[PDB]
Amino acid sequence: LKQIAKFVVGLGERVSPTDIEEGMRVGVDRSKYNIELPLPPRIDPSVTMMTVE
Amino acid sequence: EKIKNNRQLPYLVANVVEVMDMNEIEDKENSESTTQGGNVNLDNTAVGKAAVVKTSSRQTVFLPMVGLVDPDKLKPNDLVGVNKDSYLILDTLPSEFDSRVKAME
Repeated sequence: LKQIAKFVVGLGERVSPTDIEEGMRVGVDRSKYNIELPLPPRIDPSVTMMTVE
Repeated sequence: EKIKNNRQLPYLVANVVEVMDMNEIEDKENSESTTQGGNVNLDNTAVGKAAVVKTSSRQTVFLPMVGLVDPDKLKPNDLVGVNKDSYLILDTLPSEFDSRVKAME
């Protein structure tokens, strides 16, 4: 987690092991952490995202 | 059958600060590795094969471990799972390293 606390999570039902990549940003459920949806990696574009013409 | 009710995900991550390795049985005058004059030391003597784990909430708990996870596994600085609800070492997780490092392979 972004606040810093690691959890070992299971496998969602809208996802397969093939869609989950490593380093990939993922939504976890805030009710019980579990990967739900893979979400475009990198939170870093914001000064490389506003220089696309 | 009860082992399979506990094993459910998700669960907290920890590393092992120090394995104490007190002696669970060595006398009934104690119940620790330490031996000292006088019987009845009440529940001060009740520390055996024991894990002080430090969680990824950045706190430290003592507990008397689960012997599922042996203390022949545990060394200082191993990744361990710990059940979140009551801090018990649920399992050992294979040691892994930063996601950026993993990409280099």
